[PDB]
Amino acid sequence: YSKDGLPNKVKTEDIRIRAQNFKSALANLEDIIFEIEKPLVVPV
Amino acid sequence: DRRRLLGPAAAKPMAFEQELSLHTGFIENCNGSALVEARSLGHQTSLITAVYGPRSIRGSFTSQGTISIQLKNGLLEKYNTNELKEVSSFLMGIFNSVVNLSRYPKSGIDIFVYLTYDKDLSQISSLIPHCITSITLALADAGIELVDMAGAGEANGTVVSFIKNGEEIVGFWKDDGDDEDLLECLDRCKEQYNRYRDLMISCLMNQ
Amino acid sequence: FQFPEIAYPGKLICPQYGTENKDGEDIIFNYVPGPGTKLIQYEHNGRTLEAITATLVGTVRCEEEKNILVSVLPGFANNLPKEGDIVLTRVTRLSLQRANVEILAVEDKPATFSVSQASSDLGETFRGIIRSQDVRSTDRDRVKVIECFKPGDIVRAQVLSLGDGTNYYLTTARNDLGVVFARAANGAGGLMYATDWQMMTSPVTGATEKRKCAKP
Amino acid sequence: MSVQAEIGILDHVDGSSEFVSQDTKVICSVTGPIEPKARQELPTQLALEIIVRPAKGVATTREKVLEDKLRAVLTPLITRHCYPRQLCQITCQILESGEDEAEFSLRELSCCINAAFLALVDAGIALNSMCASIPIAIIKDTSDIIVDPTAEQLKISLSVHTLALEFVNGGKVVKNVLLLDSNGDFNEDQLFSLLELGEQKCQELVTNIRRIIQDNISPRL
Amino acid sequence: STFIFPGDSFPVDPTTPVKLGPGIYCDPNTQEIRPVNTGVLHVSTAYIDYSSKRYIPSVNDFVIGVIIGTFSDSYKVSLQNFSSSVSLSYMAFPNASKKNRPTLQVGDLVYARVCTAEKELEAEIECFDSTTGRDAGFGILEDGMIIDVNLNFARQLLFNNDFPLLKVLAAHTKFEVAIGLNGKIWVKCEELSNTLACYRTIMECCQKNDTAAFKDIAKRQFKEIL
Amino acid sequence: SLSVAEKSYLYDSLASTPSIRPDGRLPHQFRPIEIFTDFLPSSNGSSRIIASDGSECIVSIKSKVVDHHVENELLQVDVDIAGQRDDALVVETITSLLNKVLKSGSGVDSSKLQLTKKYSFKIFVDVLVISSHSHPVSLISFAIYSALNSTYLPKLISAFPTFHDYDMVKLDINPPLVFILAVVGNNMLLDPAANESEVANNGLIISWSNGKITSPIRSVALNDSNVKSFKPHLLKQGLAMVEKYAPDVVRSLEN
Amino acid sequence: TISILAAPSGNYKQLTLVGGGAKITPEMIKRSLLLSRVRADDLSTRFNI
Amino acid sequence: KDIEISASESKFILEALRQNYRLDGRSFDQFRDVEITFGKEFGDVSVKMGNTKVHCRISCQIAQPYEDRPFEGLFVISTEISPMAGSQFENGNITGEDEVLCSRIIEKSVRRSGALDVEGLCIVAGSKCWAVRADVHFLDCDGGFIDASCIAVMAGLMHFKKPDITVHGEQIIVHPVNEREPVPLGILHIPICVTFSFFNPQDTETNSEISIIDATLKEELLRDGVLTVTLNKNREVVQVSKAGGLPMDALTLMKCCHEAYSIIEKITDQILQLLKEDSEKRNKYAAMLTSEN
RNA sequence: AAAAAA
Ligand SMILES: [Mg+2]
Repeated sequence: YSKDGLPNKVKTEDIRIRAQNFKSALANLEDIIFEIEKPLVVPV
Repeated sequence: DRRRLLGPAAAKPMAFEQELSLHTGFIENCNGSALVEARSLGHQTSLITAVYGPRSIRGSFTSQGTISIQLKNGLLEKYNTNELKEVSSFLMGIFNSVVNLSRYPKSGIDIFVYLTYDKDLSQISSLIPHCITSITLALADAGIELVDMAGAGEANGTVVSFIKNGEEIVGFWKDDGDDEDLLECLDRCKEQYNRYRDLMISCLMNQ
Repeated sequence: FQFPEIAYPGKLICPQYGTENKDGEDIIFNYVPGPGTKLIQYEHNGRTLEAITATLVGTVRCEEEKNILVSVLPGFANNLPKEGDIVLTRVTRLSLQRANVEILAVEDKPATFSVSQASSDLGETFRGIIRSQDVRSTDRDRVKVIECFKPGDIVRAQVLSLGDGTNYYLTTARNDLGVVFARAANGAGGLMYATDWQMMTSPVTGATEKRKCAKP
Repeated sequence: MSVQAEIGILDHVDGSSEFVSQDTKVICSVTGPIEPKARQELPTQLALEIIVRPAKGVATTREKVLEDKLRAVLTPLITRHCYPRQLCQITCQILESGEDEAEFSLRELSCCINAAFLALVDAGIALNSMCASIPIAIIKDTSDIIVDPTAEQLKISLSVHTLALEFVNGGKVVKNVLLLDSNGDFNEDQLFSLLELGEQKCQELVTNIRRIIQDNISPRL
Repeated sequence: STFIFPGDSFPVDPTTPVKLGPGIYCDPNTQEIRPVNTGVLHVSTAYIDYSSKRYIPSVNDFVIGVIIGTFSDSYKVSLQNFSSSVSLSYMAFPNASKKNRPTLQVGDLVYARVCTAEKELEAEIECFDSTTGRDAGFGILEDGMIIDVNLNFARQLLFNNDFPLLKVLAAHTKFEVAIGLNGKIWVKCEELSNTLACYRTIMECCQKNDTAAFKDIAKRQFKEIL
Repeated sequence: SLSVAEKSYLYDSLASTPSIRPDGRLPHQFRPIEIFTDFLPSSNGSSRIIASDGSECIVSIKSKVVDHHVENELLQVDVDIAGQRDDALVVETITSLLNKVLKSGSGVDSSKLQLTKKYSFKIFVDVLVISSHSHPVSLISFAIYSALNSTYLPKLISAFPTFHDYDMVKLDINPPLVFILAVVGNNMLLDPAANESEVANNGLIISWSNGKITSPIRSVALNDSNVKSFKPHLLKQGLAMVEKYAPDVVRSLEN
Repeated sequence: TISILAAPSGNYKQLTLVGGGAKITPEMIKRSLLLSRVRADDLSTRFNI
Repeated sequence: KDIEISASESKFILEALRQNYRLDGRSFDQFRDVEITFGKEFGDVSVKMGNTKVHCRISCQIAQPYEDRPFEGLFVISTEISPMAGSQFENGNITGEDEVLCSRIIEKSVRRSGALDVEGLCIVAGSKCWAVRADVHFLDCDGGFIDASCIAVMAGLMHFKKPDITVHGEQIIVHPVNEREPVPLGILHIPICVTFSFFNPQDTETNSEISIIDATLKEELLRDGVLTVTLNKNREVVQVSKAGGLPMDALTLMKCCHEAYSIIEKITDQILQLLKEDSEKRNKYAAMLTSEN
């Protein structure tokens, strides 16, 4: 339903690319990188 | 009744060319489903069959599968519950020969057949070949291994189910009618079987 | 293959035995039933006959392994936990000497998985038990089960023996096996990720709980 | 809206309470944490067994709705992750209808909520916050909003309502609405006017409830 | 007194480190400290005292349990009705043995302490403290009589030595007593009339709940049997 | 509950061309039974049948008065099997089957129960199965048959309600019989034993009225395992088998 | 969850709101009642019944 | 779920009964003091015996009588036990041994004893009549289910008053409570049940039996025999139910009837008194409200 | 569905 309140049939292709976008994004997850302070370690 | 809403108990109820339509796999609640609609003369029948399984039974030591069939009244309350159990027992005597039970050890297959709409312008004898058609479709759609396609026909109240291309019989239902119709009913139902068989096979391939 | 490609349930595919003539010698093709097929008996000309008959609607596949295997592939059921397979499970309850779970999905072979659909509020789902000795190869004798698994945590394991017809026996001894997905405080907190093999941390609330983690 | 309540009227139960509002009187009881049945076991959270019986006859589908609505309120209240794989039996028995039980069940619902929460307190269960429920109705003619009406006021009422809010910080700040039931003909303007008077009266019973606990719990300690 | 309600703001500042305890809950996500019960907040240590008739397994707690089952691995002991069972190992007894097992039938009263108690795991008790001379009254309780009371009356009786119960009962009669933190009190005397006199007192004292009414009840109870 | 070693033995024995039964019976032989009748004074008719395996069925016949214009079914058969529910699958199946066997427009004359043009006798048939080691459909059938042969009702006085205070009417009718058959291999069998049905490939339920085969006729699965399809010639053979050996059993149960 | 029974006339019948996982802001009620009005007005006249 | 009882308790209570002592400090022939409180509405009644707390509510509706008895009325009792009385009782269990027993005992005390007139509950013969229902709510379980439910039902029926009905042709009309006063149900006699508990201790072995009246929850689990006798002020036995248990002489049976008659007579005069005090309580309140008009 | 002697 749009702003006017009129029913709009969602295309059968619309949901297809939604699955293509989801399956592609879920297959390769971005590696979560977080750093922790280590005052006990020293360089060479 | 504390289970459902039956309303006032002091009240009383109201007092007053073969064509087929096959559809399968329209229910996502189960493993296999089927819709069968037949219209002939002044009598049409629409029923739905759902198949849930095969699902594992805990502690079961059965080396083969276990089939359970139950018929239900969807809308019109006509057939007696006692008679529904009888047909169910007849139907299970059929598919226990049809279904390859050796494939599902320690498992069980539940079959629900909903009798939705039946117009009539014995009695339940005519619906039997449609119940067999529905179940055989729902089982084949579900993935259950069937040794052969089960089908039947109704001739003068005499129902007989065939497999292996009508060469053998997996079920026989004779009620009322008359005598000496043995050879005739076997030939008339065999034509209905072959007709129902090809439409069933075509139904599974097309969709 | 001189045999029908498409097969509905009840359709004749090929007889019991077969043979052909090549290189001046008779080659014997041995037809054996498979998933989707069933060897049954037919009668014709007053004489018995045995032939491979498909029981499921689909395409016929004739393959050979180092004999001709005849099977029918549909357009789940065949997939069942067998010794050596990898299975994703969920912890249902924790005891002191063991840890019982329930089987959700099973890893396929060359990742892809086979999800077993069942009702978790009934008990129809396959149940499995992970022994305390099968937790890790390191120190098999003394293992604290509380510091390894947790109710609700997802555990990737491998089935050793089926045992009886009730519970499956799994193990998380190797590196690629252990708790995969888990949350803080039995699922009340935020998501946690696997860092060390024996330590699971959460890069959100800074919470750290002791689990048995697998290798990324 | 003068009410009355008691705490710990039952012996063999872990916690109990007796709520009184107008004519509707609903006594509640709570046992837990105890050993759960195999079918009720929840590996992480805490299981809730809720039972609501009427004043006359046997529990029907009507009471099944009362149990379902009561469950929605007590669920977020109790910290389920404190008692993994355990059981809590909550039974609410209605002693008197206090209304027309055939046409209206929203008066008894609020009382079942109030009595249950008090029993949860007495039984010593982990609660995230506090709660209070009041029955509301709107007369067709006067078109006024009445908080905690009577039996005769419901018969001529156009629409009936039920409000249950969650309270934090000394029973002042409202975290979230737990339950909001409404039945009958009403518009949107009457709805926001219902919460305006409801939230005020709810907090009035919250602070009223709080002092009831103090008078009963403190002498035990 | 300072009365506390669930969901209310916590008076104690989050700046200074404060050790947790029973009565308060640490939110696994928002990391805020909130009260979950109703009672009086005691700050020395932070915990909340609330009225409860149901006991929960906790480390270092003295409990009186009843053997409801005998297995090969351990004992099944119920510290309270309808509650989950507790695991009492065979090695949890003084002078333990391998092949030889301690003699305990179904229904025998045992006075033990809870060693390991996890929320998501079956609790465990041991019939020998860890440790206080191995004899704090631990072991089988022969004969006598037990009484069910609330948890508030049980803990104050065992811990607080200013509680005028063991003080007032010792003057009326000479007896040995064992008190569990699960609301169970086991008292054994010589004559049965004395045990009955002790049962009726605690039954009335727990009901009325008055510190200065102990001597009054005990006087009229012991003179009633005669 | 037989072992596979027993089932494989009994099958190879029954499926053989000179079919050997475990008890030596020929394919048309019936096991010796025992029928007691008229042992219930409170009921209009009664019967009791003991079988070889220890199966037992008690059938009671009672009646009342009602308008036959408002009641289409003047014959109600109720089946109660010991240790079984009233809504059980097998119970309600037999309950529905026997009602088709004994019906006003099937195998029972409706004019026999006709007293006047307004009122008629409605017969209530009750069935109590004490012990059942097999399908009692044939056992119950022989019990209801002997129960209707020996029946006594209040004798009418007027014509076309009042009854005779002493003298009584003896209902003389031809009650239907139900013979269960077993299909093992290519051979047909009459009166299947307990252990025979567990290995039988299929089965037949055939009725009988007035020296002729009649409805209902069903094809029941005696088990759930070795159930297989059968050739049409077996149905023609089975029906003919019942046809020729029925005057023998009827003649026996007549005495 | 939020359950609404809206009528084409503009009024309402059944209103069920239960928050168990998050706070329920009044702006979401107005958003729910707005979406329920159009949903009910669409189902009122669709198949011309 | 089952109640776990220690071996020490079982030995203590049994030995105490041999010394004529019990936990609640009572006698063997003594019955627990019963207090009866009526609610606002008529028919609502609360009965309490020591720690045992029950509740009863009498209702009524217009229904049709059975075809077997068209000249009679309808009566039914609900004794369903909720877990409120304890976790020992399951939810929705009518197949309970002691539960169906309590239901039948109080049913035989009301119906088959001719206590309540079902013929006077018949509006139209073979058409419509009154249907009196009594729902027993078991609040707290300290024992004495049969006894407490027996008083609650009886006291409720005598305190209950059905709306006056006038027959107009085939139409049945109902008069409001403000226009006309409700007519009380007719009770010929008041039956009251007394529950006995038998014990057979060891040691001090030829002849030894212990019988107490109205046992508590702890005493009810240790008893070897159960006996329930129902008596009234009319010097007659309403009903008596002894199923198995410890075998007893016929003399000891009538010995328990004599001890019970002194108990039922005392509380029946208490019920009639509390009915009298409550009847005049509503009378003085009705006159005060009118005087301020 | 552990148990007894040494
Ligand atoms: Mg039966």
